[PDB]
Amino acid sequence: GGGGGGGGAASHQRVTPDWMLPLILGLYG
Amino acid sequence: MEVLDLVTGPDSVTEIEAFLNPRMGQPPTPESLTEGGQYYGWSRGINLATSDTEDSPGNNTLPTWSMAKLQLPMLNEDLTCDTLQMWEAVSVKTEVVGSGSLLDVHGFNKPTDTVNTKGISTPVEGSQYHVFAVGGEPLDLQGLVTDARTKYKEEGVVTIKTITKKDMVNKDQVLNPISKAKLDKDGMYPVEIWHPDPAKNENTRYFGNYTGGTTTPPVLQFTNTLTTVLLDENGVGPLCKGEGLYLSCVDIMGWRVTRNYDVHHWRGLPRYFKITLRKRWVK
Amino acid sequence: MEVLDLVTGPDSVTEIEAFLNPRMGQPPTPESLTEGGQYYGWSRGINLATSDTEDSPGNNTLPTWSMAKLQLPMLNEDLTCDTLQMWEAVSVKTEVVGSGSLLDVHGFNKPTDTVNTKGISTPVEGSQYHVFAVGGEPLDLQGLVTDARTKYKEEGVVTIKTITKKDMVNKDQVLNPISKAKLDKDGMYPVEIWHPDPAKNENTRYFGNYTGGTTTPPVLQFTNTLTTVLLDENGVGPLCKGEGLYLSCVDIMGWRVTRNYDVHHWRGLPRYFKITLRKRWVK
Amino acid sequence: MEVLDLVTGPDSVTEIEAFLNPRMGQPPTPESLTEGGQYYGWSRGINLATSDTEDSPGNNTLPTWSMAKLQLPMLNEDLTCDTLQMWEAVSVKTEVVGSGSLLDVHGFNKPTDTVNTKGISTPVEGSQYHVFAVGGEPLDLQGLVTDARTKYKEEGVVTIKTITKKDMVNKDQVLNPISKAKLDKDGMYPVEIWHPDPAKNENTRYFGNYTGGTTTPPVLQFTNTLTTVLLDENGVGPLCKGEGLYLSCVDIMGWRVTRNYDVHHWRGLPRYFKITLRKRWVK
Amino acid sequence: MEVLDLVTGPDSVTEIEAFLNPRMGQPPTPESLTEGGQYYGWSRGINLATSDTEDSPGNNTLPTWSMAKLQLPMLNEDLTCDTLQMWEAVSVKTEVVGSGSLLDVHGFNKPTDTVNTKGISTPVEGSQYHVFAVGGEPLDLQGLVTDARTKYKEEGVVTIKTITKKDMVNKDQVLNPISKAKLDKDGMYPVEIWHPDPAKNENTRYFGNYTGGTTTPPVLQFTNTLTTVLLDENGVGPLCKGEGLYLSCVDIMGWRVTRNYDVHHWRGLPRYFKITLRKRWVK
Amino acid sequence: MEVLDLVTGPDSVTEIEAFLNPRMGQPPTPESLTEGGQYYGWSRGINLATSDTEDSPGNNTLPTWSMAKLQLPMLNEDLTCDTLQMWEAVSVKTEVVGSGSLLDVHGFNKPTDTVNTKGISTPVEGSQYHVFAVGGEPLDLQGLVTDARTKYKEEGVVTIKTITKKDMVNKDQVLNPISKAKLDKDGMYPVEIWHPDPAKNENTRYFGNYTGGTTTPPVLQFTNTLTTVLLDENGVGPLCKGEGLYLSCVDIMGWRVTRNYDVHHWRGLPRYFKITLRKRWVK
Repeated sequence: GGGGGGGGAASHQRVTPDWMLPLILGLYG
Repeated sequence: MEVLDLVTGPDSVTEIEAFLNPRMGQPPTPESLTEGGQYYGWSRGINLATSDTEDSPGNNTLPTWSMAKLQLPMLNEDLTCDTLQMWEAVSVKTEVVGSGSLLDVHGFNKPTDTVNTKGISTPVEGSQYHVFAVGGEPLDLQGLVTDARTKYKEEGVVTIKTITKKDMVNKDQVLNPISKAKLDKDGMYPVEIWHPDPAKNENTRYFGNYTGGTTTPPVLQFTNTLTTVLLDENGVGPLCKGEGLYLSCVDIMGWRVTRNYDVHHWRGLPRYFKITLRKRWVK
Repeated sequence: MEVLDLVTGPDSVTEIEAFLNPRMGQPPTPESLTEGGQYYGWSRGINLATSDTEDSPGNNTLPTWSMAKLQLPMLNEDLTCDTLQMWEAVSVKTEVVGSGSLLDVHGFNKPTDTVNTKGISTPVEGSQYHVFAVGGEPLDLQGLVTDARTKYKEEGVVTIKTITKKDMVNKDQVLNPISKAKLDKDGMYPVEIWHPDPAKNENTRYFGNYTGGTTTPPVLQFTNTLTTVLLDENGVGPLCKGEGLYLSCVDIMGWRVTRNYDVHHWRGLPRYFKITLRKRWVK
Repeated sequence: MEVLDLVTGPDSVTEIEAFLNPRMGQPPTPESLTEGGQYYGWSRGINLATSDTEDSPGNNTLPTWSMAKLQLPMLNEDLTCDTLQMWEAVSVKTEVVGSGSLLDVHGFNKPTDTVNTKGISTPVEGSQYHVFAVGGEPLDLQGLVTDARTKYKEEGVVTIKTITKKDMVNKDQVLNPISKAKLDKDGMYPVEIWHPDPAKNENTRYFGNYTGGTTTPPVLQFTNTLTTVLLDENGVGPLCKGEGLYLSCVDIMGWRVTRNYDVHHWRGLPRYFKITLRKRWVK
Repeated sequence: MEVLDLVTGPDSVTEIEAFLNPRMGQPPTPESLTEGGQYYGWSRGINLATSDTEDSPGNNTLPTWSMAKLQLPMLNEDLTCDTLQMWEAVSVKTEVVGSGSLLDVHGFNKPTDTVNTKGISTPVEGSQYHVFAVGGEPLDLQGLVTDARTKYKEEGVVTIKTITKKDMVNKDQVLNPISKAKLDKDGMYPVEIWHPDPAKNENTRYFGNYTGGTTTPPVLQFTNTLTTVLLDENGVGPLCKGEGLYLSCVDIMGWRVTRNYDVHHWRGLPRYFKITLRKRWVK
Repeated sequence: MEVLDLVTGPDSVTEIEAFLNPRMGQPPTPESLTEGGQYYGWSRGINLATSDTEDSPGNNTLPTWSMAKLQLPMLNEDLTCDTLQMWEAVSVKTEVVGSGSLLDVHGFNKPTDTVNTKGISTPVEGSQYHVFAVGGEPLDLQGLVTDARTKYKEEGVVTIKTITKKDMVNKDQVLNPISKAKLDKDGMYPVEIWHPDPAKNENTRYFGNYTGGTTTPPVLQFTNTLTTVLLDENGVGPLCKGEGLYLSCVDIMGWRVTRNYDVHHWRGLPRYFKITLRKRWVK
């Protein structure tokens, strides 16, 4: 709707789609 | 606390599941659907201050944090061994279950046509608050309230005064570093008082979002296809210190309002957690 | 269940299409546009509780899950063969069709100018709920209701009592692990009771979203250029156990409200599914 | 239809531009600003059903799809040649032009201060619907209506009955596979009836979004720096079968409402298309 | 116009800064805060049509485009040289400054509690429009109005009639190719008439967004950490033809409304531009 | 100011933490919960202009910027050495703490049911403004106001007149380059006057967002898992000129409104900052 936020409001986190998990994982072992 | 390599071999990786039921105010018991149990999953009627200096919320009107401490498989023979193993939480699939139940608009709440007492039973709406944390020790809490003059019950809830042994001060309406606690009890720490402490929680990952308003439409997504990686910038996830894994959350969907005096009841929904853990060598 | 390589060669890949019509309450028949058929695609008028302890929704006022079990090409000669083949759902293009029909604001619903009974026919608005799942077995459901005291009809709908043989308990307003079922019938499991079970559905991918409110504007996107990958973190998609592919969904756009007593009718729209499957060697 | 390599060499790539004007109800002519032409770009006053069984919308109150079939440079000498060339639509830059005109709030619409007939002229608001398609043949349409009982004029619009030669059936309020058509005429197919058919459109890419509500704020972005790739998962874009490129769209901004009986008029805006095409070898 | 390599060496790259003040209706002078100057940054009171055929907005009630043409360092000795250099705009950091001033809710606007004339001074709300362009020549405009019958003043504003020498036609409410202009004057081209022309602007990049409504909450982000790349699909940015860089924008935040007859005044805010340019060899 | 390599070795990297409490109007003292201290974290009652030319907001009704200058470890022996070291801010984890306190809807604010003075205590709603900056010198401010005629107190606040020694001019309602300042005091620069200056701040990174409206629902996310990189396009972060690290912010959540004349009080929340710094060799 008409009441956005995208700076100073502690920002959005994400998730990783399951199938992309290995990649994303392999970078932090 | 030197973190070394990942442990490999049989059973070095494990998954743990748990669902935390909400703590909106009405305890799980009595179970009777006529003695109070019908409010389980909701708070009791929100009662309002009687003056600018008389605000005494009942305990069962205050949503509190849900938390569980899960026990993981034991790990170390030798505790005096130079190198031991620790459980490391790598990721979590979490989900708030039940938003579809909010589609029941056939109950006895305040109706949408109040002139004729018709339309539909107004669905849950309003302020929403969703937070979850996964850590290797209790979630560190920083207290901050709307009003340091609020008279929270001394028993039945952990409030700033429970911790400090003194009355709240005006600084408690902003950041007062003295007002800290740990989420070590389920259903006891009110979410309008206790917030994740960003100055601590070195070993916990937490994520929350708040939407205010009085009639704001609740919004919720649920899928079993998403994972939250718990690893930090160094590839290390929360480490389970005493092999105890801490799960924390609060999921307020808004309020339903009755046909008598617009009494509001908070609605909370359960959260599911599936945590993947791996053994880590630690020096 | 060891999952091996992808099978290659002629017809190792296949596409399956299906549209699941909504199940809002009014069954497909009678078809007569004067005998009820004019409500197909909608629920009948939502009837409200008459008291805090008398809430008996009519079955045709309760949207239920849509589901279809599709038969895929047969695969295995030898069932006692060390290595067999299974159909694996790799991805799905899915789409909710008909949102443009919501642009009909020339009907006889409650008008926007109620003082003169003018303006336009109020379009469908309100609570929206969109969920779809593709799996190799029925979608696992976890029951959770607004009110464990609700008196759902014993016949014509599958409710928690149908499964447990007992009355709902207060725990059914939160997560009660006993209240589980499988979506194995179309138009029978009310969506205000049954939710995808995150503790199960190992072989199903589901995705849902809920938007509440009473007059919330419905929003919907549709394109034939998007694909949802069904593969998990290991590159494996749902596997069709008995070569039966399960499709489940519910797409509620909100309600239309009549000019008599603000009676609300749920509006649902059909969902299209185009699933790409491939053969997988399984040990 | 084997798709081979991209053709290289002089003029193997080309760009095509077009703007499709909206089709909201009032035709382009008469042009007179006193004889109806002042409504071009808008629909005429939306007239409402007089009863639950009497809903006869006027044709000029029904937005319809805009479409254009563009002729591309000719390609094949030899039609009996094993390998021919076809135009392939690779991408499109598209834009809805004119949202700034919605900033005119100095007209004679219903004013924001109705008590004194002051404030500003209420701007366009409400339900919005934006769809565009680019394909190598007409957009395949699936019909689905709010009400199978609606009495659409038999002449001047293409409706489900125009196609089936029979009256609509209750199934037309959900997905009825029989109710299909092709967008082969501009300004004739009502958008409240005809939707992109996801079961077909193999050679067309379409993208739409719907926002409902009665007073929902219209939102629109426009930039000449964005491109929509029309290539599918195999790198192939729509192929122009008879070298005819089909452009389809509808861009409803909402309604303006008059000072007399809240009569609503749909507002539509023109869409610009710049399609990049390349020659493709086909076997 | 063959575009070659980037020029290297001393001063081949340069930055240009500028702020464009808004042009909402009240000109910069008189400066007197009692003679009109107090409305600078705002439009004058929006005056409404007196009938369906009498709509004459005052010029100072119509926001117009802001534009500036900036002079860049001279480049070519030899103009008859096979290979010359041109300035190429590579990227721009742009920002709308002052949204925090909208937090002044202590003025004398219509109050939120109209029954007692209390609460707060209603803040700016409503329709918002943000567009900016950076190009090597004036922004090409396509005219399109809400009403071809609007009687814009003949002097003081550039309208479609200024350009065509004739009265608007009904086609001016949709896309009429004849109604084109160039943004070559600051504060003269009304934004409710002139829109970026997608069929031209080959050498300009523009970006706009529109949010309608009457009380829509204004939203705005500002950060000095974002850059907009102006390079096209070929890595070429706008080229400054006469070494004249053109900046264009309009930033409407909505309206403030007075305590007398709900008179609305548009509010606009200044936009900052920091353009990075590099020399390009052109044949 | 030549920026060279990153310094390596023991203690070349460091972390700095700080929380900035909000500055909404009521100072931290008196602490007494009966003498004003009960408004700490809030502004005092917003007082409105008494006429179009009489607008004198009380200082304690105007939120101001929060800022802190943090001292970092000393670095250079030799100041006349060709190559010195400087602290470089690389990234920041920042978080606004306390949104859950907004869930206290049991106080004495204006109730949601004003007919019977029931329902809930209206939660904080309205205009929100979140800005934070991290730089190596004070945040450069550009003044811009709603009204150049506003009569800000001469003492207790830094306004444009404090800086220019003259009365505001009409240009101060748009971008007047003369009206600049530096955020060098905490709680003194009103956010409705002073905005980050995009024409300066070469050594500071700032990020802000504004949401208007009178009853807009506040929205806020908080997680300890996100980092904001402060490095510019050249990989250089803010450099601490005098080893002084500047933190600036403002976090307005909206207003609470009392039961007497709808008096509004701004609500602000504290912001946490964890800055990672590294030593940089500078020539």
